[PDB]
Formats: sequence, structure tokens, C-alpha cells
Amino acid sequence: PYFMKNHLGSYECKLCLTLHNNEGSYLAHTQGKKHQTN
Amino acid sequence: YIGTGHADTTKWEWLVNQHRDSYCSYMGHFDLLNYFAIAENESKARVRFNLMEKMLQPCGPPAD
Amino acid sequence: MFLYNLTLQRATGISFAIHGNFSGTKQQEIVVSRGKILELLRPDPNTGKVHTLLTVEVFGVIRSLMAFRLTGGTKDYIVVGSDSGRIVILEYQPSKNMFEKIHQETFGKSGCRRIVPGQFLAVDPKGRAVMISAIEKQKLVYILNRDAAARLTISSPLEAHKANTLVYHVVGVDVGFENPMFACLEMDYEEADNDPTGEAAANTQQTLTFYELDLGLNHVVRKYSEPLEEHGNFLITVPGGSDGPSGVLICSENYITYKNFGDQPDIRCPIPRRRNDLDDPERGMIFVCSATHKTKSMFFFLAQTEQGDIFKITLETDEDMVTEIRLKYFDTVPVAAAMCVLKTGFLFVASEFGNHYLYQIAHLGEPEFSSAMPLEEGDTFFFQPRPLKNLVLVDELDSLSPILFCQIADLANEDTPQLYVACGRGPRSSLRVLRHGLEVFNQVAFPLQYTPRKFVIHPESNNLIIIETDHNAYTEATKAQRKQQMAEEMVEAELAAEMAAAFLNENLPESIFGAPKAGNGQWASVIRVMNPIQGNTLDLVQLEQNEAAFSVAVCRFSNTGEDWYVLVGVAKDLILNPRSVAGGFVYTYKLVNNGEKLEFLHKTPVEEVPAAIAPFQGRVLIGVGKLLRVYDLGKKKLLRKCENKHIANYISGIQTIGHRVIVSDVQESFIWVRYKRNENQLIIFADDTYPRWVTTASLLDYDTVAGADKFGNICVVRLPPNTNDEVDEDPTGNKALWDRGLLNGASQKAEVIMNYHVGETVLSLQKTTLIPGGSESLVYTTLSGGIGILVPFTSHEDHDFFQHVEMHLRSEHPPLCGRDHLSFRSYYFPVKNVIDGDLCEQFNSMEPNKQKNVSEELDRTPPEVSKKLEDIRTRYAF
Amino acid sequence: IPYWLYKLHGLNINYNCEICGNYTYRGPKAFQRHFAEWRHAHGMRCLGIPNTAHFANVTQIEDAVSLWAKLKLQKASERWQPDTEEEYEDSSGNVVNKKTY
Amino acid sequence: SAREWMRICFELLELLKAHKKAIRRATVNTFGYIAKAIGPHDVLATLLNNLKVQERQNRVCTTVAIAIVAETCSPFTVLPALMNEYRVPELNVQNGVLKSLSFLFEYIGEMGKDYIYAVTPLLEDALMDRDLVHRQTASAVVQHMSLGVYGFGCEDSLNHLLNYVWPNVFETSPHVIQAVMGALEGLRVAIGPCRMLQYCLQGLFHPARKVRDVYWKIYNSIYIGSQDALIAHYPRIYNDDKNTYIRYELDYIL
Amino acid sequence: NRFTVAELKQLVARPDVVEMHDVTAQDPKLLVHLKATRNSVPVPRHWCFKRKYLQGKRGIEKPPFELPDFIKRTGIQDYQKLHDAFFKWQTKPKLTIHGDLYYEGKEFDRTPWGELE
Amino acid sequence: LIFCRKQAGVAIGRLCEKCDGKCVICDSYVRPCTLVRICDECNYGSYQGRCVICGGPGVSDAYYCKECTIQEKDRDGCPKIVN
RNA sequence: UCGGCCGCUAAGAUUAGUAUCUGUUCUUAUCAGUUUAAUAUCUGA
Ligand SMILES: [Zn+2]
Ligand SMILES: [Zn+2]
Ligand SMILES: [Zn+2]
Ligand SMILES: [Zn+2]
Ligand SMILES: [Zn+2]
Repeated sequence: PYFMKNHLGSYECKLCLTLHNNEGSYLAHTQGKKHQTN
Repeated sequence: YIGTGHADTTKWEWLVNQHRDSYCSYMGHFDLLNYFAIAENESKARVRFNLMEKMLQPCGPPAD
Repeated sequence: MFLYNLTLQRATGISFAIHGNFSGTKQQEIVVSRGKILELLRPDPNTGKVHTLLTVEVFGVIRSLMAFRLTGGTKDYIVVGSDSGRIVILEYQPSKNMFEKIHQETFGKSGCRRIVPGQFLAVDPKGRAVMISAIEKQKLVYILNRDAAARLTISSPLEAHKANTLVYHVVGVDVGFENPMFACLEMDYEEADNDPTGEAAANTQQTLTFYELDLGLNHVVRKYSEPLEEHGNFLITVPGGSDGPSGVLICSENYITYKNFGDQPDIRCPIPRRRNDLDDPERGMIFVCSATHKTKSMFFFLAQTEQGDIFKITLETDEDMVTEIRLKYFDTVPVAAAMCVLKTGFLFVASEFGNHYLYQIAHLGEPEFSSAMPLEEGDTFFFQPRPLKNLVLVDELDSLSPILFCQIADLANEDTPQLYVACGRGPRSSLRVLRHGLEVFNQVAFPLQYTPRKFVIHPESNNLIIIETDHNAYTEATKAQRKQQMAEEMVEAELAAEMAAAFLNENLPESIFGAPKAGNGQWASVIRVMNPIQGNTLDLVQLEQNEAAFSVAVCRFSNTGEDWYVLVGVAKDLILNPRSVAGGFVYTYKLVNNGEKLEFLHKTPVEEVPAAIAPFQGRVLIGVGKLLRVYDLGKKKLLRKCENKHIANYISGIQTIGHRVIVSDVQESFIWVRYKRNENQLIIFADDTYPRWVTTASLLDYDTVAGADKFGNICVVRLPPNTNDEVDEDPTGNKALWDRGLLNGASQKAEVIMNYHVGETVLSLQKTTLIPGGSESLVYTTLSGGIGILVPFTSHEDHDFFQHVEMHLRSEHPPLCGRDHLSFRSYYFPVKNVIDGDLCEQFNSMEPNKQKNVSEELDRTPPEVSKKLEDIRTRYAF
Repeated sequence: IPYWLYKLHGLNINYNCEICGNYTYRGPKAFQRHFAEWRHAHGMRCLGIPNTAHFANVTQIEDAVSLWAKLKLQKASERWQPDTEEEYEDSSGNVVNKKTY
Repeated sequence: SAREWMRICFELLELLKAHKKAIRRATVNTFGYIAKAIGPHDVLATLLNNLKVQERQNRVCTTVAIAIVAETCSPFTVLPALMNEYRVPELNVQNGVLKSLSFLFEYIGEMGKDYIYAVTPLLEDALMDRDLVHRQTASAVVQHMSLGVYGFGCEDSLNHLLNYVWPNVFETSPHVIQAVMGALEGLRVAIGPCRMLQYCLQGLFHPARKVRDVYWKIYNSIYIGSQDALIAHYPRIYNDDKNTYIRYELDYIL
Repeated sequence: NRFTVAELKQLVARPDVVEMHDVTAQDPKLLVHLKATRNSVPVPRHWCFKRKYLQGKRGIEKPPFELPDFIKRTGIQDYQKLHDAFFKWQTKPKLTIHGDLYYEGKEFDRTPWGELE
Repeated sequence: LIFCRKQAGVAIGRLCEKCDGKCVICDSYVRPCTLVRICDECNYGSYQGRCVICGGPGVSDAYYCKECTIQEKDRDGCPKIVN
């Protein structure tokens, strides 16, 4: 939904505007405070 | 290297470097010197000596 | 657009001249530096005619030149100090007729730098070492010796740097075979930069310092230093090692001083002054150049003053010391850049400007002034200048330096155009007419009184209207008044009356004795109508003292009809430095009697120097300071009809095409202005994106302007396509607050399409065909008396061929004085779209093996390369 | 809002504009943006001064008036005034302006 | 045989893993020898696929190899495929393309002038990129491009790129700022010291020491490089009460 | 001892360039003079932004880089066609003027003389 | 890393086998142009014919590349790395 | 307005640097000093 692959091959959250190296980085982010508040 | 500056270079230091570089450049470039000799109606030697004399304090005395 | 640059006439001005046996034989030659060209001259001792043996473009700025001979050597080498951060030693090869580079040692960055050596060059008199110095801080000494093969060797540089120190001059001291010594006139600026009262600067003394090179220890030591009573302008090496006392003469304002390290007392002699001199009483005197003549028996020096007088200087020595300096007036010649005494009995005087002279020294040199003669405060020695006695003129080399203005036109009705060239300088100024032909250009010279600034051709008679102006000068009326009051003061202070009557009748010609130097801010100016066929003055208007004419135009006004008017823009009481002026005037003359006589109409005052005047649409544009005004004629005045006030600094020139006006700023280059006839508005519509110190401009087409700058560059600026010149001023004046434009200037920018550094300052540019049936070229003339062209390639094939030739020659045949060619042509801006045909024609001068190597790279044969080079030359200009 | 963000945004610091009837803008970002916003524009309309980049960072009334006085005289001295500055001749070369002509 | 060399190409692709640099350097050259024999087409396809690797030693050596192939066989045969690989949404691939261009413009020198306008839009993309390496490597291209085309009237493209290089002067990352400074030294030569001085003027006396430190390190490099040329280019500074700052001789008219 | 922004704008020829932080310079008169100079280029706007230079460009699905038309019409997405791409069909891109710095939010007779025949 | 930067003399800089081809300033293998000169102090004694970059036994001449030459980086001084 | 604090780059060499998530982020009454472009930080009252 807010998961997008950038042109560099990394992943971004569209809601929080946070950069993630892999899917596991994003899934840890969704557990985090910044994603839950948004 | 003389004439470089840094974050505390003042107006006066920067301008004295430009004036000193300019006078040395005029002494070095024959046609630029010719142009000033013709404009002032002075001998080239007189022009050069007057430039050498301005090299000491080209912009007037320092601020502090 | 791609241009190729060719030189038609190489610069004729001489910056330096050295003497020596460069060929190895007993014949004495002269190597001369025109600024960017090194040239070998050989005066025939029989005829007394100077022959040029070799000229080479060095594509650099020669800043110093010296001749050296190793001990027991028979051939002199040439050492060059340049703007490349390299010292080069050259040897002339008479068999090949070329300068061979013997050594090139690198020590710093290129350009005329403040702290990188090159400005000063001194050689030990016995050839064991050379010092190269900067104006500031840095000095390098190279040891010179020979190997087993008797080939010259050069050491690593020994440094002799001191911080905060200005150098005025350096000479080698003739110590014989003792350790080499270099004398410097030095000044420390450190205390001046630290004192805000300004008192330390005023109390700063110049020092004479002697650097000794210990050959044993391999280091330069600053052995002796002594302050001076007043600042010297240069040093003379005095003969030594038992052919003289050693030490130096220091030439300073008003005095010549001899000093030597050791127990020698300093000996000082006043410089003799001309009796009844009309020069401003406040000014002092400097020697501008020296020559040494060492006969095996004796030595003398010839030194020339800035009024052109050569004095023979001899040192009287008692047991290896000097007791007195004696001065005898020798002769008056034009002010020299360099004087050189040839052992064959000839003296070569390389004029500061104008023609160079070779004299024969008929007699070796009236009162003999001396340092031993008593002199009171205010009192001085007085000599009387007189016509040539010790010298006999044998040859005169023509030089166009300085070319101040040029028009290429057919005024003679020859179908081939002539070049009408306004040459400086002062009372040695001339209008020269140059024709292509043998008597590359033949000249005829017509004298002028003051430095010609500008001239215009009257279309209906082909008469020239020349404005001549000098600073530091008296008008004829002022000089007469000054001479009457000096004769009155002579009588007041029966024998004096006879002396006064003699003085009023004595008329020393200014072309020979020089013009009297009036003070600062004193101008003399004349407007002269000259027939260009034979250069007879039809009319001469002398302007008032302290009015300086700077602009001139010939035009018709629409309201008055067919009558021709001359407008002269004059400044009133201009001080150059610091700049101030007391307003200016435009004078208006009607040019009557078939363009022969100037009949004064009116004088219109303006607030600033009207530096540029251009006929425009049956009216006139005038640039008054930084204001561009349209003026119409009127009856009592020129009437101001339109103004633009948005020009940045000062208007140096105006060119008009259609309703576009191209304005030259003194520093902010080209501004394009639209005139709206109906609205009566001058609107800036475009500008440049670079500062340029514009000297001259030429329009090439409706969108394109070629410019030259003070710094030696030529540029071509073009408006990009769909540049709209139709832009109007806001009638309410609200849009001016909102619109700020682009980069603090015009909203539209011109594009620079050509950049090239010529190497000499260009003061005229004109687009013209030089040869009938030939193609149009952009002709330019330089202040060093050089005439060149820039010609467009018509074909890609031809542009690509010459580009390839230039690429190979830049590597295979690199500039003699160690500069990189592409760097020199990109001196102020990166070169763009010009091939240097001065380099490409060096192909012909190369060794045949090198010619074969380059041509194989070009996939051509050397005759075929030479043919292509000639073909382009002949299409445009002989 | 967390205290670290309040200090980062500089909402601690308080800036006053008199053209806005002494309205206080908290933080430099809010204060440097208002000079283009409505409240400042309205205050400049009341004074009779166009809200240009000239008068950004000008908060006091007396300064904005004096600067507007300076600008108006500067722009009038910039511009071509053919009503007083064009020179005309009536008879026998008497220099007159366009009104007198 | 053509297939024999293509088998060797695959073996050479493995020799870029070698610890000794002399092997890797010799391997890179051999890729250019095969490209001269067979054709750049299939050998470049092999090299472009080796940009997807993780090892930095192996991927930099491919970028050297690609540029050698572009030097042996003129860059117009190689560039269309390198431009396409930039469209691949991977970091190491896009950085690899930029790195290949850096070496390409360094090898070809003056032949750069034919390929400036082609690469310019790609270098703008990279300089606009958030990624620091894209900006760092594209600054190295601008540096080598700039020095290659000096004296050939390509100032319009290089001044355009200066507009995307110049905002990175405030970068703190050492390899990024060293690449930017190297670009600026290169552009001083190609676009001229006047232009570079014009980019400096406003920051030399700026209030923040963040802006002056940087601007003086840049100005000092221009000054040392071009001391004599700057004489023409310094802006007019007006006289103050105590001090005269106008250079009056440059205002003389003849 | 500093000017106010109000006081500096009265003293300078270009009151609009004057910025809020300019009065805190060691020489505000020289600074505003240099900011008013023809063809000088402004300092990059982000010198005082807390965020690094382009770090704020995120959450955008920007399309893959568009190749120029002459390379696109080669059909890379024939070695003589590949030569004609660079040496015949090559067109100059839309370039930008001197001083037009990129910032994060920016993206989103009339015959000429000396012409070749 | 720190270059000597002392006035260079007549002595020619050398490179060992491993550093052969490299520019001493920018470490490029590409286009050698100008021959490297080193100072007398970097040449005197046991430092005779040693590599300008690392300091091993010299076999070939050191060159500045064309890019370093255009930039005049060959004019900066003795480029022997001392550290 | 999103700082501060606790995978990638260098044709490296055969170690140096640097992005990113997670978590934590100090409520101030009123001024002063230290500071900085400003803010913050630190230290007093
Ligand atoms: Zn999220
Ligand atoms: Zn407000
Ligand atoms: Zn060393
Ligand atoms: Zn290098
Ligand atoms: Zn080594």
C-alpha cells in the first residue's frame, strides 16, 4: 500500500518517507512507532 | 601561496591582493603597459616605477 | 562559425634587446623581443642597415631576456624569462637559421604571476649562474657550467625567497671569479600591511641587497643589505675583476649613485636637468634603459632618460674603488626601451614607441658634471640640449607601435584598399598609409602633434578628420605663454635679456626633444582635417587647455539636410587617477568647402566625458559617461531627445545597426539597446554574461558583434535565435519594481561564440575584403603594431584539416619559451572556435623529418600541407 | 508536539511584525514566509506600499515608509522623463521643455 | 573462431576476482583485444551483465573493461547500450554505468567532444539523484569530460552541468566532496576561471562560516590555478571612506 | 554593532537582495554589493536547511531515464545506423543558462557572418 | 597523502614494477605526459632511483598524466610521497 | 520545516570513510554570559 520500489532498487515507505534496504527493514519499520502514528 | 584567503579574510586584505596581482600583471603584459603609457603620456619606465611604488600600499592603510 | 587567425604584419614594437655573438662568429647580432616574437637582427657594419635574420612566434609573453657566455665560450646563449613558469636557454644555430632550445627548467605555474619568477632575470657576468626572480618573494638561482662534451649544463634551482618582499630590479655583479653575486633593489611591505596610521609605508626604505652564491656550499646567502636614501628604479652592473671597480650604479629619481659592498663610500651625482625646461617644475627624472660597451681597454655605459637624452657614464676608479661619478651630455634621441652598443661602433636605440634607430657613434663624447662638484639645496646642474653631434643616424626601422586606430578604405582610388593607421605617440605620432606591395606593407607617414585617438572619413571628399589628444601636455597657446613668463622671470632675477631673447627664439623640435610634460590633469587636443592622398592639413582646430577630445563623428542631421557636421566630444579637466572630471562638451562644427574647413557652430555642455558619438537615424547617439542620449541638432545647442540610464559603468563605444544600438561598457562588455521611434524610448533588451574590458567593437551582422578587450582577447558575441528586441518601458513604472531580470542584468543573454587571446591589445577591428575578388575577413590591429586577420572557414573539410594540423603542431612543435599553446590562446577565457594559423604556418619552418612525421599523421605530403596553408592565406589576404 | 521538534523549528523564539498589527510569528520559517502571505500584504496595502522583495524582513512601519520613499525616488531617477527632460527650441535657439513648447 | 573468444570472455569474467591487480589489469586489456576481433556487441553484453555483482573489486574492473571496449571500438558502438543499462532500476548497475563513463571520457580525451551532448542528459539525471554515489560518480565524469574537451567549444554543456554540480559543494562526505572539487578543478580549465569566480563571489563574505570555508577552498583553487587570468575578471569594488578599491588604470580610455 | 535589516536596506543600491542573515556578516556592505553584481550566482538555498542536500527526495516513483531521441531511434531499446546516431542525428539537448542552479523542487540583411556553406 | 612539495630539480622520478604507468598525483594509468622531477633531497644517498609513490626499487620513469599536466599539477613541487 | 545521539565508496590494500531503518529526544519561570548565520548546546542568575 505504501510499499514502493525506487529506481535504485531499494524500498521506500510512502506514508513515512523512510528508506529501506530490503523488505525485512520495511517490515520492522511497520512494527515501529513512526508507522503506527502515521 | 600568497593571495589565497580563508573564512576570516577581510575586504581590505582581499582587495590589496587584487591590486597587487593587477600591478604585477601590468608589469608583466607589455601591451597592457603600453596602453597605460599612452593613456598617461608617461614613459613605460616611469609607468613601471609608479606601479612598483603603489605595490607597497595600494588600497591605503589597513582598517585595524 | 569557425575562424582561422593569420598575422599579416608582425608586431614591430621592441620590449627588450640584447647584444652578443649569437652566431659564434665575430659578428655581433641583436636579439630583440617584440612581446610574443623573438627576433635576431644583424646590423651590417659596412652599410649600417639592420637585417632581420630570424623571427619566431614564441606564443607567450617574454618578460626578460639576457645573453650569457660561459667562461672561454665564443658564442652567446639566450636566456628567456617568460610567463610560462619555465626558464629557457636558447642557442641560435646559424646553419639551420633557428633557435634551438638547449635547456628548459620548470619552477612554477604559468601566467604573469606575482610570486612565480620570470619578470626579472640576471646573469653572472662570467656565465656561471643565472638568477630568475618574481616581483614578490621568490628568487631562483641556476648554476651554469659545461660538461666534457662542452655542452651547457644547468643545476637544480637554489632558492633565495624572502616573504613580504618586493623586487624592483636585479643585476649580476661583476666580481670576476669570486663567488657570483646578484644585487637586488628590494622593499619589505610587511610593516606597511600592519600599520593603520599609514606611517610605516611612508617610512619604508628600499634596500640594495647582495645575494652571494657560495659555489662550495651550494646555497645562496643574503650577504649584505643597505637601505637607500630614495627609491631606485634600476641597477647597472659595473665592470669588475680588474676590468673595473665592480659594484653597481643605482638610478633613482634625480640622482645616480654608485655603491659597492666593502669600504667603498657611496658616491652620488645629481642628474643634470635641461636649462630653461618648460616641463612642470615638480617632476623629477628616471633613466629608462642602459647599454654597456666594454672595449678591451675601457667601458662606458649609455643610459637614456625619459626625455630621450643618452648620457655616457664613465666610472673613475683609483686602485679598484670609485671616487667620483662624471656625467657628460651625449645626445638626445627618442625615449628608448633598450639601447645597445655594438662593438663595431654603432648604437641601436629600440624606441619605446614608433620607429627604431641605428646610429653610428661618430665621436665618443661641453661641461662635464660630477659628484665632486658642490651643490646647494634647490641648486642643480644645467646642460643645454642640442642637435645630434656624437651620433649619426644610419638606419631607421619602421614600427607601427602603437596603432591607436585604423580604417581600411580605398581613399586613393586604387581598387585595392589601403590601411589608414593612426600611430602613436605624442609628437612622434603619425597617420600612416599602408599599401600591400613592395616599395609586406609599404608605408607613407604623415606627422601628427599629439597622440591620435580616433579619426573619421568624410564620405564626400575622403578627407580624414583626426582628433589628437595628450595628457601631461601644453597646447601651443599655453606653451607660448609659459615661455614668455619664463623669459620675464629670467630678466627680473642686460646679459639676461640677451639670454631671454635667445630662449624665445630657440625652438627645439618636439619630435626630437620630446614634448614638455605639463602636469597631471593637463591636456592638449586638436581636431585636424587631413587629405589622405598627400597628408596635408586642410584645417586645424586647437582646443583650449585642459579640454581633451575623446570622440568624433561626421554626420548629417535630418532637420538640416545635406550639410555635414563634425561633432567632437571633449572632457574638461579630466584627472585619470584617481578619476575625476569637471564635465565635458560636445563641439559641433559644420564641415564646409567640400570637406576642408571646420566652421564652429556651438558648444554644448554635458555632465560627463562624451566618450562615444555615433550618427543614428539622422540624429546622433552620444554616450555621456554611462548615459546613452539621442541628441538632435538645434541652433544654439544639441538638444537631448531621449536617454537610457541603465548602462552599468561607462560607455566606451556605440555601434548602431537598424534600430539596434550595441553599447560597449568599459568593464561590463556589450549591452544591446532597441530604439523605439514612435515611443521615443531606448530599452535594454540583451546583455553579456561575462565582464570584458572592451577596447573596440565591430558588428559582423545584425545579431553578432566582435569585440576586443584591454587584456588582449578578441571575442565574438551573438544574440541567440528568437531573441526579441521589441520590449517596452512600463508607462506607469510598476513593472520596474517587480521585474529584476536575470543575473542582475538584462532578461535575455548574448552567447559567446568565439574566444581567442591574440596576445596583444587590439584597438581596432574591421570587417573588410583586403584583396580584390578575395573574401571578407575581420582585420585587427594591435598596440604593438601588429596587423592580423580572422577568416571564416567555409568548409567542414577545411576546418577539420587545419584543426588536425594545429593538434599535431601543438605537440610536435611546442612554443619556444615553454608555454603551452592552447593555454596561451585560452589565457583569459578557454579558446573557442579559432585555429591559430600562426602556429599552423610554423609547419613550413620545421625540420623536414618533423614535416614528414606530421604530414604522415595528416595522411598528406609536406608540399600538400604547405599548399593548403597558402591557399587559405591567399583567399583572404596575400 | 515533542519538545525537541518545538526547539528544532525554533518555535521557542518569537518574532513581531508591526505591518501585521504586532502579530507574533513563532519560528524563523513562519516569520520569513509571511512577508508573502495575506496579513503582511494587507498591511502593506494600507500603507500604500507594494509588497515586493524590497520590503521583506521589514517589520516596522516607519522603516517600510522610508524605504518606499527611497525606492520611489530611485526609480524616478532611473527612468526617462520626456515631459521635463526632452529639450526643445522655440525661436533663436531658446531651450525649453515640452510643456513650454 | 568467434565462439572460442566468447568462451574466453566468460573465463576472463571470473579472472576479475583475482587478488593481484596486475592480473585484473591484464584481464581488462584482453577484453578490448577480443572486442577489436569479434565486435563490441556481444562482449559488452557480457560486461554489462557483470555489473549486477556484489563484489566492488570485480564490478569496478568491468567498468574499466567497458571503457576499454569503447576506446578500441569507437564509443558510438558502446554508448547506446551503456545508456540503456542506466535505465535498469539497480544501484550498482547505474553506478557502474556512470563509473564506465568516467573512465571512457578519461581514455578518449578529445574524442569526448562528439559524445558530450549525448551523455549530458544522463549526467543531469545522476546529479539530481538523491543517492550520494550517483552524484559522486557523475562529478568524476564531469571532471574527465571537462579536461578532455578543453579548447573545443563545449562550454554550453559544461556550464549547464556546473549548475547541477555546484549545489553539492556543501556535501560533507569526503569522497563526494573530493569528486565535486575535482569536477570544479576540471571545469575551471574548460569553462574558464571567470565562470568559476562568478559562482564563488556571493559566498566569499557570506554570514555563515559554513558558506565561507567552502567558498574560500574553492576560490583558493581557482586563484592558484588562474591567478593572472582573474585580473580581468574581478568585480568592481567601490571606494570606501578610508580606502581606494577602484583599479583606475583599467578605466583609462584610448 | 550590527545593522538592522531595515538599516542595511537604506544603505544599499539593491535593497531586495538583502536577506535576514546578511546583517550578521563580518562585512554586510561588501556582501550585498557582491550579491548585486552582474552575473554573480546565489549561494545554493540549502546552506541553512536542516535536511541534507537532496535527502528530501523520497516517496516518488520517478520513471526510468528517457534516452535521447537519436539513441532511441537506433533501436537499442547495424553499425552504420549506430554511427549516424551520433554523427548525423545528434541534436543538442535543452541546456540551462549560467547561474541557473538546480534545487530539490526545481524539476517538479539578416544573413549571419562566417557561416559554413 | 603528503607529497614532499619541495622545489624539484634535475633528478627524474622513478616508478617500481607494481606502480608502473600510474600518475604520481592522481593514480591514473591513462596517458603519461610530463616526466616527473624530484628534489635533490629525495634523490640523495640511498634514496637514489627509488619509486616516487611507494619507495621501492625504480625500474621506469614516473610521469604526470595529461590531465595533471593540463591542470598544471606538475608545477606544484616534488611529488614524492614521504608520509 | 525532521536535525541531533546510540548496504555502499576509493581501478583502495592483498585499511580509511559513509548512507539507512530500530530506539531515545531532556516543557523554561525571566534575563544574562558562552556560542552560532540564526537556533540549539553548554554555564550562571
Ligand atoms: Zn511507514
Ligand atoms: Zn507582517
Ligand atoms: Zn622531495
Ligand atoms: Zn594525473
Ligand atoms: Zn612502487
